[PDB]
Amino acid sequence: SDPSSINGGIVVAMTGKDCVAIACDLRLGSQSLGVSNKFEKIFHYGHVFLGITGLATDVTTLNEMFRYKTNLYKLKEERAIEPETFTQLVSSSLYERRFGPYFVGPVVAGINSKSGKPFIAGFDLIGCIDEAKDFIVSGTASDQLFGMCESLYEPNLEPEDLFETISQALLNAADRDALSGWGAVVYIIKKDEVVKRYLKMRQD
Amino acid sequence: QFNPYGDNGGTILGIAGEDFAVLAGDTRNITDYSINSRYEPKVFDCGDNIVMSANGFAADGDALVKRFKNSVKWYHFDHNDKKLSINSAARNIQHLLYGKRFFPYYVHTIIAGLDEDGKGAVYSFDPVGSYEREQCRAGGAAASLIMPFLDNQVNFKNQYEPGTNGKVKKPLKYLSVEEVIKLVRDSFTSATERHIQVGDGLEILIVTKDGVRKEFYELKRD
Amino acid sequence: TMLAFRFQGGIIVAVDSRATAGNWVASQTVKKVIEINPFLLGTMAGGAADCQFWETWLGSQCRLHELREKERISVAAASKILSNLVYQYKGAGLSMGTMICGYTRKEGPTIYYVDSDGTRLKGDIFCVGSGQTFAYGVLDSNYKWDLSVEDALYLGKRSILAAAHRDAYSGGSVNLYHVTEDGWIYHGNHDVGELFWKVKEEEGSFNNVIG
Amino acid sequence: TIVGVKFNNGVVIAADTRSTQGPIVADKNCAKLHRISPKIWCAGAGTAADTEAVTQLIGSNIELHSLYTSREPRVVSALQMLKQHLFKYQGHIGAYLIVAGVDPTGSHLFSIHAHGSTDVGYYLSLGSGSLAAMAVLESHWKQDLTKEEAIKLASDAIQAGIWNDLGSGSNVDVCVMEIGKDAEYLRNYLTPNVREEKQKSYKFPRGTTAVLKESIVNICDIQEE
Amino acid sequence: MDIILGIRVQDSVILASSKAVTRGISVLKDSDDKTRQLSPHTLMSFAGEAGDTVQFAEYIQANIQLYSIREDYELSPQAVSSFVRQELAKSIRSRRPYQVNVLIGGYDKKKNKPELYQIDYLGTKVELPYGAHGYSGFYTFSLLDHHYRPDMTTEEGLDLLKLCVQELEKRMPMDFKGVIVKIVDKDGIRQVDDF
Amino acid sequence: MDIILGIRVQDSVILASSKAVTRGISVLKDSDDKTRQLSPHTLMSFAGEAGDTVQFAEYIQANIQLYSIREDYELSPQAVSSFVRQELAKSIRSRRPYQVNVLIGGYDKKKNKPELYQIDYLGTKVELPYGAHGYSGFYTFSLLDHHYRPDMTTEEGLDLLKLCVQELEKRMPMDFKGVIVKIVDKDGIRQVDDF
Amino acid sequence: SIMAVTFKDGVILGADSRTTTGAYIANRVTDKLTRVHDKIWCCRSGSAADTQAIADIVQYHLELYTSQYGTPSTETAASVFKELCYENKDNLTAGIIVAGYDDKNKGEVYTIPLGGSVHKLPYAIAGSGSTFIYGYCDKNFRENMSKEETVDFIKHSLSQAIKWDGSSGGVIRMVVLTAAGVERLIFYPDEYEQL
Amino acid sequence: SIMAVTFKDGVILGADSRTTTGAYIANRVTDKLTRVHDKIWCCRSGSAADTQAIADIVQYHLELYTSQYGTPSTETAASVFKELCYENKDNLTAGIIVAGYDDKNKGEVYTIPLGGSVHKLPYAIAGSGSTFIYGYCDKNFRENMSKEETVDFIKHSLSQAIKWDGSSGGVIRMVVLTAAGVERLIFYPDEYEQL
Amino acid sequence: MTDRYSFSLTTFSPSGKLGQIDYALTAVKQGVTSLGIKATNGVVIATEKKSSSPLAMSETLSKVSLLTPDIGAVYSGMGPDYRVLVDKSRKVAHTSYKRIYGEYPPTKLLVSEVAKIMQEATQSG
Amino acid sequence: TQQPIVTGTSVISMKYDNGVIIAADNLGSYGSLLRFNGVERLIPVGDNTVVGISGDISDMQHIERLLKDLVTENAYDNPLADAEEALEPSYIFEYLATVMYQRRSKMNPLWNAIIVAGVQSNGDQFLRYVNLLGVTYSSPTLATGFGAHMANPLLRKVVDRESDIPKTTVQVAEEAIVNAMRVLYYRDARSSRNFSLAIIDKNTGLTFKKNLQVENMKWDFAKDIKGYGTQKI
Ligand SMILES: [Cl-]
Ligand SMILES: [Cl-]
Ligand SMILES: [Mg+2]
Ligand SMILES: [Mg+2]
Ligand SMILES: [Mg+2]
Ligand SMILES: [Mg+2]
Repeated sequence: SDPSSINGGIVVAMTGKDCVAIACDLRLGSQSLGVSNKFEKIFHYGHVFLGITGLATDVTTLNEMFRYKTNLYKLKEERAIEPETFTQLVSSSLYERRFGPYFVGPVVAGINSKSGKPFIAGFDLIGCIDEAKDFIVSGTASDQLFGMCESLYEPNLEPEDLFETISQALLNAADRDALSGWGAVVYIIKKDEVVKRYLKMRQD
Repeated sequence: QFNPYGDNGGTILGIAGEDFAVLAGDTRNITDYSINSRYEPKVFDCGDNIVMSANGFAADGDALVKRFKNSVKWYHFDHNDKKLSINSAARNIQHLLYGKRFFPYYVHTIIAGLDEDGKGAVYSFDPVGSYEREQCRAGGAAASLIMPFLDNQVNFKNQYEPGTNGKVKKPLKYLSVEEVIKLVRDSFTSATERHIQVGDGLEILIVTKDGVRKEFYELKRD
Repeated sequence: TMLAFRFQGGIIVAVDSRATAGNWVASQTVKKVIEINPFLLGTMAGGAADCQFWETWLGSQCRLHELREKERISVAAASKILSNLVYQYKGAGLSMGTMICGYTRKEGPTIYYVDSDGTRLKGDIFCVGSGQTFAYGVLDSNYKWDLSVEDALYLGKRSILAAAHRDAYSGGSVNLYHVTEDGWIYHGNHDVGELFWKVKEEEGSFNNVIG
Repeated sequence: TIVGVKFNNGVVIAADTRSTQGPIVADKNCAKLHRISPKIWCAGAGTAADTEAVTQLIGSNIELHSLYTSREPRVVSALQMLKQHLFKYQGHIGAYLIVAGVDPTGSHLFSIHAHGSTDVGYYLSLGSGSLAAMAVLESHWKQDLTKEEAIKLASDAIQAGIWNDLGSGSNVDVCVMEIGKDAEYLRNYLTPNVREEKQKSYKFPRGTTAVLKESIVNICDIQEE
Repeated sequence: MDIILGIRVQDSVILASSKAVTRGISVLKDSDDKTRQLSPHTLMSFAGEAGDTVQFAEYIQANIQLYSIREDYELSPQAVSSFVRQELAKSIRSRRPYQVNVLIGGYDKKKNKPELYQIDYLGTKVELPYGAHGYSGFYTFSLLDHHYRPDMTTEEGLDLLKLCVQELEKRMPMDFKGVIVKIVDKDGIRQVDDF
Repeated sequence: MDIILGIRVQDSVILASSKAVTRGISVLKDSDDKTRQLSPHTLMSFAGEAGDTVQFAEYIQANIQLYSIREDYELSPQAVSSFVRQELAKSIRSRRPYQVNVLIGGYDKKKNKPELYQIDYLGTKVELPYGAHGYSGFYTFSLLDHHYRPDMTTEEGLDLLKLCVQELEKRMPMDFKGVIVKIVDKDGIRQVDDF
Repeated sequence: SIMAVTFKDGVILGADSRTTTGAYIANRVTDKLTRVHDKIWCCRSGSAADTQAIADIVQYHLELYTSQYGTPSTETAASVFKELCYENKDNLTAGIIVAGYDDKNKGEVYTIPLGGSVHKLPYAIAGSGSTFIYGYCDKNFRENMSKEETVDFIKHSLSQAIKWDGSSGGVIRMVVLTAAGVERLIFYPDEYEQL
Repeated sequence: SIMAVTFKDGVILGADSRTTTGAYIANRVTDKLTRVHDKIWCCRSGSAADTQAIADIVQYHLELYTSQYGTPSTETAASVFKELCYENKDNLTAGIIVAGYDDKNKGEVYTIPLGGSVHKLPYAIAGSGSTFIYGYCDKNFRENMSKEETVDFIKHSLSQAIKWDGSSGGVIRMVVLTAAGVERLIFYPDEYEQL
Repeated sequence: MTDRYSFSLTTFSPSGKLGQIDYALTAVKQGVTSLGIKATNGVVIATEKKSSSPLAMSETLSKVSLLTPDIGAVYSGMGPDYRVLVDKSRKVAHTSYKRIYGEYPPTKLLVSEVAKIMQEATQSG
Repeated sequence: TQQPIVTGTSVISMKYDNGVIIAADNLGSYGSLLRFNGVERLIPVGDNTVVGISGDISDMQHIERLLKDLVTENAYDNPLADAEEALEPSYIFEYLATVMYQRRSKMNPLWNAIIVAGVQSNGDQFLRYVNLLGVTYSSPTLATGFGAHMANPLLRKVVDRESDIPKTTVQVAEEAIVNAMRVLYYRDARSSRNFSLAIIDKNTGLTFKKNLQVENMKWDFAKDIKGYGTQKI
């Protein structure tokens, strides 16, 4: 009934030293029934990464929508969109559906190509921007993620250390949620290289 | 319509060591968005080296604790001052809770102490009496924030040994009382940051063969 | 998810370990098998408290029976004490799904499904819980009367695993019991997080998942 | 908790920095002080997306209006544009605002509710911590306050909310708008809720997490040659 | 309607769909084909609310056939599935949404690969090795999770499908009057007349 | 439970009762005997809410068996049916009524006549040549109205019963997993093991 | 608690200053006496948003009226209020008293309750607290009172309304409309409570 | 509209005579001034059945009190009313004013609103029509009035209450309680309407 | 009433010329001189304030206009046409950009939007 | 289950160095009607306890009688009724707290919020709260209803924690209480200007002040407020 918890899933993002990390589980279900263990929730448009939790049809729809908009942005502007600008675009796009919203919990992550400054941001289903320094959480196990991140996180972590922190934050939070898990992916992002790692986790 | 239940917030945490046990809980008491008290003790010494906390609706929690303390008193009278073992106390509490199965004590109960072999013990209850011995258990408002952290940092879940890459798990080495208290404090500091009903103060009751000791720590008051 | 089936070597009982409150995983270490006596087992599904309380109570009634009658209680009589009890509380809101499994001389290996609606059914195979359908698939396609205690134990273990994977409200670990002419025998706690990858590699199953 | 306090030669507004989804804190350092125009600022309570969106829209139209009229914008213009917009949406746009600013007419202080009703005052408060704040304002406010006294009163009213209201917390943001001066935005004017050092470091040993696959992600465009 | 299954093997996609059409307390028909050929190498099965199912299927069919004629070219299964998803995603926020769940089984002639897509009425698309809609998956996914291997032969796929239908016939309360099975491969679409 | 049928022929009463026990989405059993022998020449089939059905049947059984021992005499089917009706008529105005419908098939040894009584949970009794509870009658009464003659043999009764079960298997949505058939005549009660 | 009273030299409007959200006094120094024209004012009761929106629209209409046709009558102003209140009665909660001074017609008072109807009266009372002073006001009102008498009448009347009605309180604001001009009066608790 | 007022020589009870079923006046000459003891009377408002049943029970209690302990106080009578109204608050709708005359205590008035609480006062007003005369009664009441002044105060007060409240009307009944005895007064519409 | 001119008033002549555009350029030619120069660290735009009367206050007439905080405009030709273009240019900078991306448009894209408005007046009815 | 009819608003209280202060206005509201203007909602028990009650007044009057009866009953066969075996605040509270929770458990509550303020035999300050749900808590400052939202913040500025109690004098505490009562009169739509205040000191005993009024109110600034935005006249 509650659209935000039919399919289930989670996303978490963190900042480190000259790097950002964004991660998500791979589960897609119909309430109790697990349907797919390859439903990725992180997408990217150039060097800007977007994670989306919530109702899966809207996750897919928005991805297609932001691909549409960022492709036109690039043709006209003759440059790739930046995280700060994309964040405003996501907010604008969501609020235009104020009284008929997409049931999602987006999370933007990336590094500004000009300033080199790491950037993360979260939103509610209708566009409110949460621009945190430390971390952003989203999904059915957001409470769990808040508790993991708030205790595990420390500022200025190196890429390979940040990987361990965000991976353990996601994994242990998902294991306390019935509608999350079934695999996980972690993106480690630096100014001009991105590494994608699939995590080994319990499949129940 | 009259609603006989309420939510007084708070959060509690029990951790069983090798030869000790702790039962912690914040001292904040609330209704809705108001603070009732910044220091309202929630974890109690019930005698016989048993500590108890009934988190949730404080009126039902105070009633239950009061009735269990009473049960300990009468257990001494009826059975020649015999010590009530933690396992026996747990079963007794199941019957207290299930006695009100159709008008429940709206509380998440936890007790802590030592078993009959001297090892640390924590028992966890749902509102209607189902119980289970556990090594680790958080209860109340911010339980969802704390338990995952404890799965990771107490039972070393999802943690493996470097170099093996997922093949060999991190070994389950025992934790000292000083190590547990660090995890308890960090749990409540983190919970206080992200949960509005958690804060003000942290009171920890530590149980050993020597008896029951108390420790208090300040928490953020916002 | 919990199952129990009769076969050549007695009864196999297998259960999961998960307990939830909504989407919140409350526990992964729950004991859903109740050792009523050396010959009787009780499985627990539905309300945790209802099942726990009334099945340990059942053990008190079974003990009182064999004190008064100087004879082990039958599986039929034991199951009916529980079913008659929950029937008195019908409408009040008890939530229980249970299999009463045991062996006696007069009956042999026997399984009764007992329900908070008052339903009491004797049978060879039962699967109960939110993930019962997943377990039924594996069981029905691989069940035979002529199974070895070793193979039967694995089938029960594998049928829970199947449900632990697909059913969101099932998982944690698998508890195995084997009931014979000489009583029940515990066959360990099996973590699903390790069992899944083990079964995937040896069986060659769960190819849809990547590992 | 958001407040507004008039003084001798201008007006000051203030706010806490807590955002909540139920009993959870979504953001610990939220910015509730919005800029409508250079010398017209408003604080917002209620639905976060609404206070932001409605402020930006009116701020945009105010800027265009200022360019059209070759005049500096007035607080009554922002007030009128906000209330008519909110009224039209019958309270469904959950924006509860305290609008303040200086303009050629003088210094002004108004409140706005979601249904479109406006109020005038020398001191105002809104939000879940408005009762804690108003208690402080009613106890300590007086006529002919100085700038230094008004900032103090304003931040004390926010603190009352921070401590006593669970819906409010963290830091105090302030903005001072004085006549014949630039408006000074004091982000995190007070920081009375810094987290204490943790007992332990939870930095993991590298290789602690189990990995299945690794791969480089192509973020660059299609290459030449 | 009730049960629709799909399984993608080595060189083909197999769709199984129940034959029953129950309208209340009566089984009206026991030979109903719950599928439409969208293109020579693309088949779509469907199940949901009465009327909406066929209306939607034939609407999609017409659109794809129109595309085929205009471009003198067959769309890839992936392209067809994306078109279908968008229609359902559009539909869910309409005045009266299409209450239809579909499986799209196609053979991509360019990549020489079978492809199975599961899409629900909300517009939730997933590519799978095997899929189902409604209560079918609850019984069948455990069997498939067990006996399926990606290099299976069409005959092995049919045997595994028989195992699924047998389990459904044993444990499901509703009599769905057997299934019509159809295979989609490089040579096109054909029906298994004995199952 | 689901389908229970009864037919009174020349020299016997035949009761047919479904074997399925479905709990929600799954069929937990396919060999359930929905009947109790009240006395050597009296059989009662039953269907209704779970738990209540068996609890009621066994309660009635016990009462009749108690009567038999006390008087060293078997009550007539008419007397047993009246006792059962009164219990249900008492039950309907209770705090929690028995939600059970029954058929009572008996052979009166005094009158040398078979007798079939249909009683619903309200305590509504009717003596009939053939009867049913639930949705069964909707399909079967038309066949029985047509092919029923009062001088039929037991074998002809079974053939007519097969025609009823075949129609139910064709048109009913639920798979009731066949029926257990039992015959009640002068020699007592016996089960037809092949049907 | 609001009222408007005609007298010899013109008309006086009176009101309390309390705005409440339930039992919380959101504003204790509210101005419920609002100006739609130089010498046509109104008293507002009910929804603060609705009554403000209405008054703003009326002020706009009368400003535009004045630019074309010169100073409007008080009757005209009441008609504009009525038109808004009547035509939007389903969506509004506004109880307004219109009062104005012409030189030709002198002091006039029109009351517009919830329905949107118009009633011309010598004096009018409205708001939640008006209920408590129907008896007092009826007994103490006289036509052609002096300015000082009318001020005392309103002061005493609203004092009682404030005393008994929790929704009313704060200061008593008054606005005097005569040929002489527009005079604003204010009376504080210490003054009117001891009456 | 009911009220009781203490004065120099004792106390006077006053009431209207209207009983309504919705907007229909079921009785236009009702007697709401009822006697529970020689010089202890009450004013009844709310349910006519509830207030009669209560008054009858009280009269019984005070008759039995008198037989054992002599004449009861007005405070005692109010306590008996309170005990019934408080303990049966869920099932009652009664607003009663108790008034009586002792020689020791002189005239006393107790009001018992819906909750069952007791309030001793110099004078009391109650009933639907009391709302309209809170302002008037507060302004015009004085302690130690004469009999004639108190009659005029009640007459004028209830006149206004009747004027504005549709639930009130008919005649104004009054009962005077003094050392001299018990005097009944009545005032008709033609008399009190012109006030 | 109704605008019944739903057809183009600018059309191709046999020679391929768009007359109204050519004539518009002729009007621009008659207009007062304005210029623009780009430096390494800035840009300058300039024009003559051709006052129509010495009694007129030429400060009230702004030939050079701010479009965004970082973009300015100047013209040659018909002043009233320029004035309305500036109004539309200022608004389109908000509606088609700032309200979407939360920042002011880059020069080339704002120019593109202005250009679009002028093209439409060359083809619309 | 019922609904409250005639009601009493905020009861506010705080501890200070030598005792406790409690206060409550003298109003009995009947919905929005300020019906009864002479209601005492502070009820002393002996010379060492004052019980402040808000909510339903008929239930308050019932509780008042229970307390009166409690004193009577304690005197029975008690030669030390005015000495060592006199009623303590802690005894009176626990009694009420038992009754409140019993009544809520029978789904027939006493619709009140109660604060028991007093001084114990050993001179310790007693201040504890109980309500219709049987919920209990203690704090250096306690308030009911609106007082919880507006009074507590002001009183907590004086005594923010336990260590501030010995530093707080009776003059400072009374001043804070009286100021809080004024604020509630400004902002609570169900408050009255008239109120009662009680001090229970371990040295000077029980001082019960009646017929107090809210004074030194600020209203003058109201004259400058015109319209709701644009209006100038
Ligand atoms: Cl207003
Ligand atoms: Cl009557
Ligand atoms: Mg699972
Ligand atoms: Mg706070
Ligand atoms: Mg019948
Ligand atoms: Mg009348």
